[PDB]
Formats: sequence, structure tokens, C-alpha cells
Amino acid sequence: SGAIYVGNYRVVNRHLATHNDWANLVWEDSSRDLLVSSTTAQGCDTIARCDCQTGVYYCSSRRKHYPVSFSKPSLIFVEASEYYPARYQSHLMLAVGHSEPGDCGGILRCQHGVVGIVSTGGNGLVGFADVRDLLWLDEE
Ligand SMILES: COc1ccccc1CC(=O)N1C[C@@H](C(N)=O)CC[C@@H]1C
Ligand SMILES: COc1ccccc1CC(=O)N1C[C@@H](C(N)=O)CC[C@@H]1C
Ligand SMILES: [Zn+2]
Repeated sequence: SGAIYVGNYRVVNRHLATHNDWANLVWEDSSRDLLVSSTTAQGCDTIARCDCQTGVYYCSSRRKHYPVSFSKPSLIFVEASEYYPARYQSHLMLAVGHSEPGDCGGILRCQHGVVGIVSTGGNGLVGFADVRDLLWLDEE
């Protein structure tokens, strides 16, 4: 679990969105595993606007913050699950690092701010949904 709080937006994995999130929907994209809902309180996060390939992410299944090198956002095939059939997930970045299904929502940060959130994983791999291209999160 986990979410990003920027201005009056809450960014969550779409598969973990609540019914309140859906009632207050701003934007969602199933192919990205993202959903953004509106908030009443202002959050304390800043979104990175950069092409960084290094950073640190939080791993709940280890209670640890790990430094990582990660790939560029791309279309990556993700196996079928209880939330989606097998498909290409877009804007995904992979890294060698520990993850388990419950780690989704863990934030990845670089020196410029929030880069994305854990969305996928594998045997010694972790995948992050990028948020740096969503320029509108910084305004309106
Ligand atoms: C001190 O946190 C970090 C430091 C470096 C890099 C990453 C983090 C994680 C982070 O930003 N978290 C943990 C977070 C989560 N959902 O992963 C809950 C809220 C909070 C905003
Ligand atoms: C962090 O996730 C894992 C880590 C290790 C092993 C397996 C997983 C699970 C995983 O990849 N997904 C993909 C996710 C999606 N974005 O389509 C929905 C289902 C499930 C939460
Ligand atoms: Zn950066």
C-alpha cells in the first residue's frame, strides 16, 4: 500500500483504489495501473521532472529504503492476476531489487522528487509506475 499526495491530488495504484477514490476520480489509466482522485487536505509531496535512472524506493516487505538503478519508462508485459488479464503495462520502469505484491504503493524518489510507485515485480525485480510525464499534477 501507499499513495503520493501532490497539491489536491492523491495518486494510487489503480488496483488498490478505494470506492471513495472512484467517487472522487480525476483520472485513471488501466494500462498504467494508475488512478488519481481529488483531496480536501493539501499533501506534502513534489513530483520529479527529469530523466533520472537512479534513486531510492521504500520496500514494506523488508522495512527498508533501497538505492536502485532503474530502466526508462516502457511497455512491459505483466502476467494475468486477480486485477487484470495478461497485458502490456505502459510507462513501467524495472529495477533489480526486492518486491512482493503488497509492496505496491512504495514510493521511488530521486533528487528531484517523486519518480513513481511500486506496481509490479518478479524474482529479484521491482517495477515502478512512472508519474514524471503527468505534468498536469503540478497545476490546476
Ligand atoms: C522517507 O521516505 C522515503 C525516502 C526515500 C525514498 C522513498 C521514501 C518513501 C516515501 O517517500 N514515503 C514512504 C511511503 C511509501 N508509500 O512508500 C509512505 C509515505 C512517504 C512519502
Ligand atoms: C510488486 O508486485 C509483485 C512483486 C513480486 C511478485 C509479484 C508481484 C505482483 C505483481 O506484479 N502484480 C502486478 C499488478 C499490475 N501492475 O498489473 C497487479 C497484480 C500484482 C500486484
Ligand atoms: Zn530525477
